[PDB]
Amino acid sequence: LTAAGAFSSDERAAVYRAIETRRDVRDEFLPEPLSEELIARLLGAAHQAPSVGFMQPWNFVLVRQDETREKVWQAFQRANDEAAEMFSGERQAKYRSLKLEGIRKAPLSICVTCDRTRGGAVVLGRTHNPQMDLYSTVCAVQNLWLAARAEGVGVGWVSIFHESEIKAILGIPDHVEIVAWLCLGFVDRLYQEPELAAKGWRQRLPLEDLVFEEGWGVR
Amino acid sequence: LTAAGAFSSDERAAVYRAIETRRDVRDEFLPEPLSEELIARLLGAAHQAPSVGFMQPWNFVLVRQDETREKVWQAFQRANDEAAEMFSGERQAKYRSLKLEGIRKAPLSICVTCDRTRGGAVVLGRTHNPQMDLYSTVCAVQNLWLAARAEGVGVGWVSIFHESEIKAILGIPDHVEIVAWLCLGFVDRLYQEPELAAKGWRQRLPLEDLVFEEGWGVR
Ligand SMILES: Cc1cc2c(cc1C)N(C[C@H](O)[C@H](O)[C@H](O)COP(=O)(O)O)c1[nH]c(=O)[nH]c(=O)c1N2
Ligand SMILES: Cc1cc2c(cc1C)N(C[C@H](O)[C@H](O)[C@H](O)COP(=O)(O)O)c1[nH]c(=O)[nH]c(=O)c1N2
Repeated sequence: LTAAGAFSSDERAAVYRAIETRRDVRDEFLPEPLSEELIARLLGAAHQAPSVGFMQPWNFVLVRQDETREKVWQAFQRANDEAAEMFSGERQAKYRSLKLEGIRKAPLSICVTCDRTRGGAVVLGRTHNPQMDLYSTVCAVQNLWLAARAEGVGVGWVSIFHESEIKAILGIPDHVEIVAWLCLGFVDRLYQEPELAAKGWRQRLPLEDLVFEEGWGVR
Repeated sequence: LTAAGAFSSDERAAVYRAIETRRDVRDEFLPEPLSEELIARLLGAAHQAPSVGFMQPWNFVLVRQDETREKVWQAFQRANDEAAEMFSGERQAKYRSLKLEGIRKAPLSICVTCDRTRGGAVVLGRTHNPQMDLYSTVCAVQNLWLAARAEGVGVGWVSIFHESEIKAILGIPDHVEIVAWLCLGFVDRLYQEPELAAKGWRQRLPLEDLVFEEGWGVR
């Protein structure tokens, strides 16, 4: 141990800045590839996330080739067609008009998975609450996302697709689970608020009535 | 949109410092209570996390009272011993020596929840996994975890308990689910590396072993 620790005003501002400015990026990806050194720093961030029992259940399968990004994209559509069919009248139109991935456009894609049996037979956290290993994995992702914003790299989480297909296309064991598919690529333009809000799909909720005092539903 | 690019060297360094020094703090929480202005910032960070279909499924229940922390600490006890009994040998006595919560010590606790039904009948980005909603909530948590470090606020995740027992305490309805119970409080010091690694319970896996290329198992 050592060092108390409030950051300086400048450091504090930067952290907040990464937090207040990252976005899910679908259509503004740049073709320029990321250096091996950059990717390492982004995965290095991810790897420094907390994880239940410190089992560090994650794996990152990097995807860089056209054949693969084509099969996955095909896997997206199909899934997205089904999704669309869940909305009627007006909404559907809107849904079917949104951009929900840039699988093809983005140079690098990362498939972050969770090994449901990493470590031993028992473990902390993951005792009566199995989800924790997965939750640990999502933290990994959030970290990547922020470090990415910092690096001027765009990131997009795509979740519209049958896991089995993606697992098959990547040859992932069934004892292993996909937490997230991430599209990555530099970006020079960013929405100043959630795109999904801008395109009028859903607004930002007022935090003030999402916060309770000492007991559920108590303001 | 709006023009955008990488952070400056200085800023970039700040972001990585939060990602690099935050710890699950258990036993070194300080007594002073977080000012209201501070809390709003942390909650603001979490609220600026992404969320499938921009559904924003979270709710935060602030727990500042002793009777509440007492009860929860107890729920923790029950579950933790039960957990303990899943080990044997030095490993059990080992476990039984790890401080795995600061419920009674941290001046503030936050129960981060996930409304499983918010976002209408059928939300965007979901169906090809109904847990993306929970996942989203985690991102909120991780953002809170990171901002807090910059705020010089230690945070620890406590998952060791039977959810229903915690839901009863705070009266959390059925459609909502607990994703995390976070103990917050100012710290005066941090472990330079993960504490479980310091206590020889488990080490940092070598990141190179986890990174694959194009397909599972391929290095
Ligand atoms: C777990 C999870 C999964 C997804 C998302 C998010 C999260 C948290 N998001 C991005 C989502 O739509 C986005 O967070 C909101 O629209 C607001 O984004 P930003 O505030 O700009 O990050 C998303 N976006 C998209 O275009 N296709 C997808 O399949 C998903 N899936
Ligand atoms: C989803 C999830 C859930 C838990 C944790 C983490 C995560 C990601 N951790 C914290 C964990 O023990 C910690 O990550 C490791 O000790 C090392 O990571 P740090 O870098 O120190 O945070 C944790 N710690 C603890 O004392 N009791 C608990 O119930 C849990 N549960």
